[PDB]
Amino acid sequence: VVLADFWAPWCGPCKMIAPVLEELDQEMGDKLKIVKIDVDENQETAGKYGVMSIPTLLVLKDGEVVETSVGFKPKEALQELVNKHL
Amino acid sequence: DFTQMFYNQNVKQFWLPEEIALNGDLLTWKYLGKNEQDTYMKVLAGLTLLDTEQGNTGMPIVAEHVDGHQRKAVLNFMAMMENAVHAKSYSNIFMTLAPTETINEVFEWVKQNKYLQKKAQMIVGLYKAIQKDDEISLFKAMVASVYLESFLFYSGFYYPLYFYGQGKLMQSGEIINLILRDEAIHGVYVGLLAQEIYNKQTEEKKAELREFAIDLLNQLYENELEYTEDLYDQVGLSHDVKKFIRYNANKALMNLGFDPYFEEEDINPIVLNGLKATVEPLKDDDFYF
Amino acid sequence: DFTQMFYNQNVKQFWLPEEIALNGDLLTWKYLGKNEQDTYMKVLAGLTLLDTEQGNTGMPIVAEHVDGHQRKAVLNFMAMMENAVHAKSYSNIFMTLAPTETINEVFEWVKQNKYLQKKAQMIVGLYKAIQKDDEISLFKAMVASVYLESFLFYSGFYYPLYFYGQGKLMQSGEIINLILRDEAIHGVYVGLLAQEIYNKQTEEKKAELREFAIDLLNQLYENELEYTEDLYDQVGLSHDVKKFIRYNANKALMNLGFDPYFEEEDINPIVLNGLKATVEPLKDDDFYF
Amino acid sequence: VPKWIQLNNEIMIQKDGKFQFDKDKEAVHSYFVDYINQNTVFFHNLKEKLDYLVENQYYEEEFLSLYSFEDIKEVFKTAYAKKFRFPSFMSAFKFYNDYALKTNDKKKILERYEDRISIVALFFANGDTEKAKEYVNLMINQEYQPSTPTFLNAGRKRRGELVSCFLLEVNDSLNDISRAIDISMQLSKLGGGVSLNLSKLRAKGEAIKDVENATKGVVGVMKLLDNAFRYADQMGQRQGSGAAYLNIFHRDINDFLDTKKISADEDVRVKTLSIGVVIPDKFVELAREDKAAYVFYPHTIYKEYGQHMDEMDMNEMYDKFVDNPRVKKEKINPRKLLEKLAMLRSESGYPYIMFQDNVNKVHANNHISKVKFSNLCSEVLQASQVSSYTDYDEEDEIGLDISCNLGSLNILNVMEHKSIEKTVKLATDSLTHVSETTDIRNAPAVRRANKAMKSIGLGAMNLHGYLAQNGIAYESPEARDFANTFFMMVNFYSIQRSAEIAKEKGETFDQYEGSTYATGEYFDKYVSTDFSPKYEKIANLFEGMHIPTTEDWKKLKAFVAEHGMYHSYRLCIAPTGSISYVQSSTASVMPIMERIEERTYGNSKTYYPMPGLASNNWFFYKEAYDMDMFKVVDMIATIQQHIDQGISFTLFLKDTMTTRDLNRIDLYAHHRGIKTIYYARTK
Amino acid sequence: VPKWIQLNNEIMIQKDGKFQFDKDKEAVHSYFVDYINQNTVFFHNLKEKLDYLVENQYYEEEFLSLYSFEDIKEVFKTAYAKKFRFPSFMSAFKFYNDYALKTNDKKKILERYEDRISIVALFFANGDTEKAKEYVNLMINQEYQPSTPTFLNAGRKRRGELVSCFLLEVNDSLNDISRAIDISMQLSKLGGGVSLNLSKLRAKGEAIKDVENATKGVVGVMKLLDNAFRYADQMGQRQGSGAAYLNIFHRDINDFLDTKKISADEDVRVKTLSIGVVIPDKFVELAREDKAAYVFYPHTIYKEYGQHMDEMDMNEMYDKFVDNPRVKKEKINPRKLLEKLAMLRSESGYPYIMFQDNVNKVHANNHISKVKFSNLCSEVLQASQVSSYTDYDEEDEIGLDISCNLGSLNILNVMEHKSIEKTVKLATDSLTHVSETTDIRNAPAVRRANKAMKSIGLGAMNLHGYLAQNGIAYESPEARDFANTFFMMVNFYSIQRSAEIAKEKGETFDQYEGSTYATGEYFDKYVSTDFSPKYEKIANLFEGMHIPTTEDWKKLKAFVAEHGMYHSYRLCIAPTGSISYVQSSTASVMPIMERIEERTYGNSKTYYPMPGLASNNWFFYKEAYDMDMFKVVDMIATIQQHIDQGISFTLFLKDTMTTRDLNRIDLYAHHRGIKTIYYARTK
Ligand SMILES: [Mg+2]
Ligand SMILES: [Mg+2]
Ligand SMILES: [Mn+2]
Ligand SMILES: [Mn+2]
Ligand SMILES: [Mn+2]
Ligand SMILES: [Mn+2]
Repeated sequence: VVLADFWAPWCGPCKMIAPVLEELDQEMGDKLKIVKIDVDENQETAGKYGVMSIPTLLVLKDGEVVETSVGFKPKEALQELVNKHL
Repeated sequence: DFTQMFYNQNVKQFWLPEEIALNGDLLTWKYLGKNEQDTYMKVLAGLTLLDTEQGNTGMPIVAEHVDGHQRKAVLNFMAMMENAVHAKSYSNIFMTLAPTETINEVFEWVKQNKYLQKKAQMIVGLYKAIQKDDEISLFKAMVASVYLESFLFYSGFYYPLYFYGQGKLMQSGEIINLILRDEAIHGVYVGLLAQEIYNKQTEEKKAELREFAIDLLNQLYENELEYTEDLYDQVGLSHDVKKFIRYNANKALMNLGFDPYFEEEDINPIVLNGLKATVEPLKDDDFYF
Repeated sequence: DFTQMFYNQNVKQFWLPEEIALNGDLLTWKYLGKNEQDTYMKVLAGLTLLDTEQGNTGMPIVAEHVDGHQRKAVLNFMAMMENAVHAKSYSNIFMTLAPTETINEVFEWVKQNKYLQKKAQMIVGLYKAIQKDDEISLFKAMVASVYLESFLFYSGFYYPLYFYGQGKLMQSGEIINLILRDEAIHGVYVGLLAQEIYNKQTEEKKAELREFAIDLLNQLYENELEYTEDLYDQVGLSHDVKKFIRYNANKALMNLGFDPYFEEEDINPIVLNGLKATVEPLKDDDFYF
Repeated sequence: VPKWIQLNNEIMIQKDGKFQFDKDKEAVHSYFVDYINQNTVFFHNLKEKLDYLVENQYYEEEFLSLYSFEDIKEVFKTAYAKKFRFPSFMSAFKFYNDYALKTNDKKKILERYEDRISIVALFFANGDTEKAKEYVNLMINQEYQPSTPTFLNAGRKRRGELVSCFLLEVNDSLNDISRAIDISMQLSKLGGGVSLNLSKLRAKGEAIKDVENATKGVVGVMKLLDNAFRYADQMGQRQGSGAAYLNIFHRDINDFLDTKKISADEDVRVKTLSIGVVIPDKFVELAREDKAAYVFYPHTIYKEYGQHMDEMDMNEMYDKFVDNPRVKKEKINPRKLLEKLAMLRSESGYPYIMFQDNVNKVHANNHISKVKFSNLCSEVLQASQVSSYTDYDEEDEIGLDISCNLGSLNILNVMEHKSIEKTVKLATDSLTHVSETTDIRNAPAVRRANKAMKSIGLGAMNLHGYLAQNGIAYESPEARDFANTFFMMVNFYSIQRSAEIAKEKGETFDQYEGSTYATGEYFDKYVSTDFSPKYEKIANLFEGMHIPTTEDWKKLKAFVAEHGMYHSYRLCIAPTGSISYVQSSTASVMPIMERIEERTYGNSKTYYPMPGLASNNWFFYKEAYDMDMFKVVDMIATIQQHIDQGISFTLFLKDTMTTRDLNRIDLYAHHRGIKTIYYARTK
Repeated sequence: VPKWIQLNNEIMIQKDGKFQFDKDKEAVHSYFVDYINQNTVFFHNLKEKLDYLVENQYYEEEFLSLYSFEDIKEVFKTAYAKKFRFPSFMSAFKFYNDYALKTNDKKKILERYEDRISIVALFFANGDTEKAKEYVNLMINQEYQPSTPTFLNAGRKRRGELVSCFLLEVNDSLNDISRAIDISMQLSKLGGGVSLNLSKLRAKGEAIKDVENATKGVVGVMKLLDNAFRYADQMGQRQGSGAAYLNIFHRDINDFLDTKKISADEDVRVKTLSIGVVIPDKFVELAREDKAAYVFYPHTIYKEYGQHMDEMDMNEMYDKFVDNPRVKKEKINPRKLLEKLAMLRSESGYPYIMFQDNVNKVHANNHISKVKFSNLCSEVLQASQVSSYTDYDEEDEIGLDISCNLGSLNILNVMEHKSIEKTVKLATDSLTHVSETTDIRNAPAVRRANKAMKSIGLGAMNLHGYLAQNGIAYESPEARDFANTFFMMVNFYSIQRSAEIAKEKGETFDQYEGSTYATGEYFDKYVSTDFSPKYEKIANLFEGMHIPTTEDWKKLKAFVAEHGMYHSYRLCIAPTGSISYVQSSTASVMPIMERIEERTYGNSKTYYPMPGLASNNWFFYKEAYDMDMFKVVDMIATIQQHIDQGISFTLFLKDTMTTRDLNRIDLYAHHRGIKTIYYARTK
């Protein structure tokens, strides 16, 4: 189970989600991998997954996208989103 | 971002009734037909009655609930203009054109008139419904106030502007033009205060406030059409007055930061004739790369 | 018998601080001691607070409860003067003479000064205690307003007048004299309204109202003494100012129809020294000679 | 406060209930004992003075080289032999502050009154020592005064042009508009006031190359001209002054007028551009009958008829324009337009009023062109032909742009010397010389019309002063009788001098043969009506001077028929703003505005009583505002019947009278034959 | 609301979290099956259409008369054989609202896209049917796009001028100022944007013939030009646009800048005249060293040295100006002036910044003149010689006033067709034809410079579109490598076509012999440095096309030395504002402002996605405001090294950044060799 964060350095909401993902890694990092990808440097992956806004959070399970969340989310909402797929 | 600028514009527009001599209007008044004189009297009484509500309740109630010393001062100034300047000006026009008994009868008639009462009481109802520390009820009252200042007055203003654009009743028309110029800025200012509240709301609450504003506009507009036919059919002007109402409804909506509701229309030409980025010093080593 | 003449007097006294250029005071200000400048800033800040509340609260609330469109027009005009003209003029003075930090500090100082907070608490409390259709609560607030207009301002007015009388800070002093001229007529007018209510009462009720007025005056007076000492001891003038406020307390009582309460004293003579063309249409006979 | 200023302010201090007028004389002495003599540069001899002025680029070498030094010294001695003394402080102050030549540092006085007069006389004579002495005697007797440009700049190397009234015709094209802007800038650079006719320009909403609603109208051209006049302001010395004239039947006439309303926006109002309105008799007839008038689009008329709207007689063309479907027009109320004109004149004194038919029913050169507009002072009324300024590398069609030569007779000094004939002829000769010596290389039509028409303007001043010092009220019939006789003599001797110059040089003005002078029509009223004074007092005033009779006028008519006339135009009465001070005279033929005028120079106050004012003639020096404007109109019409061009006629109104009174004065002026109305000054 | 409007608005209604871009295509279909096909005017055959357009004064008959009707039919058939379809609604809407020919009442559509392209091609070919077919194939494939004036007005009777921009040099004289105003009005009447160099005009407080403190400075001329451009506003259709350029060492530079301050008074504020500032390397050096600089009075320098201040190199003459007592100067803080420039650009986007030394260190025609100013879009950088407009009746010394014809290559379509060479040569031929058939009869210096310089501007569009549609980030080094190679190819083939035209006509541009083209210096960096792509992806992008090497550049240098060059200037990258919509291309070489732009037309709103925008290339279409301005500067410098004229470089700034960031971007642009900076647009 992987939480992929599509972000950019200029994106205000993406700066707000960064500390939330660090807390989530401390609490769940034994069962959840967190991956960050910068859409300004990695346009091909952002295009492949059809991302058209940031932050976009993809929950992947064994390489397949099982859930998609757009915009800022608090920690508890990200935990609920990931715990469905653990 | 705006209160000091409006303060300036308001105080520099200060005027007094005594500045315009009214007696020379009798030289064109005597040449109008009975229907023209009747419509003028009724329109004038309509404006007078609505403006009194704004002076006694509308402006002071908004000044009471709005926070901010500078806003309260501007609002106080506007309330002063309603009560001390506009009200005396309307009285002066009446006393010049009609004898005392005629004035009393016109006000009795307009006081009982169904279409004038409907709109007057709708507006007053929203002012009476403002609750302490409730910005939603304040916003609704501000919408009502903007609709009065920027929309409801204009079915009335039409006629004095129509004469003024033809060279008739020029002294009272000059007075009306000064009044109208004050109401325009009042409407814009209260509109900005309403947008401030609106912008503090959620998206669902915003959609709900938009529905409120459009619904209120619709009720007032349908009554304005009836009010208009009631007064202006006898002088053959209702079609053109209706265009003027819609044009001013659109201005009122724009004052509230909303899109125009009605398609653009041309207005009667006679009435038209009457009408910093942050400075940061260069620190050196900005010239080297 | 009096409202119309007060209406005319108030509107003919209309002014804006921008009419007076203040850069002429720059040098006489620069030349004052630090103690003198401190007292001066604080004095005007205390005045600003009083006018802020008189404009925001006192005058509008009295206007709401007093019957008659002309009486309301006078009270609305007076309210506008308080916050749109008087309170603002002090900022014009501050912005000319003082750097922003000193201005910020003096406004912080009003918030934490116990005498200024106490007097505001007492006066505004009475304004907010007015009950609709209850003439006694209204009388009590009008007494409070007269005491603000004709007594409480004077611990503040002393110092600008004291300088004006010596030929110092004369532009600021001109503003202050205009403010004082307004407050004198405001105190008389509100006094006459208070007397109207008092005169409706039984002798027993009147006796209680005099007790209220005198108890309130004494309570305000005792607080004003402490305020005066706090401000004026550093400039050596506290005893002189105290004589001045007693003098004006008697004027406030007289505005209320009561006998003077303090004995007469000699006031500093410096402070006493501180006190378009007409248009006709063309006839067919004007084209022939 | 200087001593002379105290002595001048002592006039208002009343002794025995009377103003101390004589104290003013003492002030002059002080002004010369304390200031003028101290700051006047003196030389060991006139040769050294002339050498210093020529070498330091103060004077021109050419005009001084035409005389031997002995002749120049004799002319200066003739000027100084009069021992002229300024009678009032303001005369000397105005001369030595405005006209006396000063050093480059503006702290010393190089020219006295006699020096300036001698230099102007030497410039006028063009090499004739006797003629120079005659001019010196004319100007030191103060019988004739050259205009401010001529008086100030004659003989000076660092100078503007000697002509300051210029009238430009603007054709309906962008090339012509740009050329008009350029010429206005060039003439304002020379120091002249420029008047532009905008009637030929098509109105707002007309077609440019068959695209509709494209023209900005005359208001955009007025904005361009106003910017040009603001830019060209005599090298930052005086505010650039320009005038725009529009026919009242032009469509833009309202917007034109709207440029002078106080309520006008910043993109509508022009501040440094005076406006004048040309009112044909047709407009007055339409207003009189209350029939609604039509304002026409000039380009549609030009397309339909091939001529501009202002180039044809509207009296016979108005019905054809109205009945023509291809001519575009809008309905207007002429009485409302007249009331708007009166209201605007009450507010700001604008616009100037030109009664086209009043000008053109006595115009002698209607064959060349009808007078379509006036100057910035609304007294120059001459035929003008528009120019066709084409694109680059294409020959322009140069027309005629009016530029007349100003100079004023001092009626008091002329009549007390019994020298109407000599003064008029010498002034005509000086004006001819200045017109011949004027060469403007940036105004082609102005230069062509100066060479061809040879038009000069000989004015008069001190009429009210002369009448008041002779116990005659300005509004009295005796005053009008005197004006009639005096100006008929002025016209007679001006025509005689023009014919004599034509005979001497063997040439007349261009297209003279078609003029009413050649056909003898001009002299009709002169060969049938006797203009001798009808009052014994006026006849005694004219005692010692031969008054031309009908036989003399017949002889002059025959002389003009045989020899022609050198000047197309000879007489025009200019306002004479500041030269009236130096000459100690009342301004123009206007009545005095105030008996004693208060002025503020620097931080000092000064008092100028009207010339010759005393207790005996205090009542005769009636102020203009207190006078009946109908009688002022009558006097101005009496003078105008003997003036070929117009008279700068300012209305003097009280604040009490309404716009109806202003309109009545304008209509009585139109009825009485007044050609132009200059200003509506409200007291 | 129209059906196509609803379909276009359906793009933003997301389906499954993705924008409905394909709906846009549907909109175009609707826009054609409901509006265009119904509003089009169809004839029985092409003969009736051509006859109707000729007799009704829609088309010029001269250019059509050079072909037999069979050839015109073949050209139109070639245009229609491509079956061109607009891929977006906004492309067709923009063409049929701004460029398609309509009737006189604008109620019907007379010209389709193929009809307009055929007419433009027939005008370009000038009687050559095969050349007309080549132009048709070039434009219908959308490889090349003539500028808005040329595309809109070619072959039209009611057309304006085909030249987009004009640059005027204003000499320091009233005659020259008035002529500049006239020429500005004439060229704005023709529809072109006019730029005027005001650096030769003497500053405020200078002497006009020995009277000091007389000049109004460049601000008065600025007000005159502003009013002239307001008056001449394309017959009220498009607001008159003018540009004023002033050297930063002019004394009026502050007042100049004060014309654009939002707090400026009405007597100083100028609102319809864009402002540009020319900054030599000396000013940047002084600001870098924090040494107080000196602004100069141009007239004192001209008096002392005989040449204008902007006529010589400030880098070598600044110390001489400062140490010369006869030169008047004022002390300024160059860093404070830079901060004022940054603040002004943040507030209003003005002034344009022209780095004079960056322009002139690679300028090929410095012998004729140094580039002293730019055009209204700050991309034209050519030699200009000031004209001496003298008095009337005097011959004027006609100089060189810059004017070039614009045309943009569509980078995506050019590279997709692998036709850089053919497109560049055909575009050069079309621009040469546009220059040859341009004859302006009211701008003499513009006409002479067009005849002599033969300067053309060949731009490029859809750089960001091509990069994003090929998976290349605009800020990436791969994008800069592509720009380097592509624009080196464009320069190579433009020089080759210019030399071939010079050979076939036997004539070069005037004073070519002194240019760096004749001496071979221009080719130095091209005969020593290889500009082939350094990345494999870019090389694959350039596959099928012969990338010129150093040997090809040496052969081209020899060919130019033997035959010369027909065009003094060939490449200039204009903003290409509205014609980029029709070509379905991103504007110029600038990065896109937004991925989807919401524009309000009438009472409706429309959304235009960037060409080729989709899910896979969303983040490749990075918005310009989100981009690092330093990397955009790097891209623009990489392109500029191959462009002889300038590039309209708009800075895209965020609201958060300060004026110090803007100054840093400007200084990095100057360091990287950026010639001009167009706009500072803040999000
Ligand atoms: Mg034309
Ligand atoms: Mg020169
Ligand atoms: Mn009101
Ligand atoms: Mn209101
Ligand atoms: Mn107060
Ligand atoms: Mn008060």
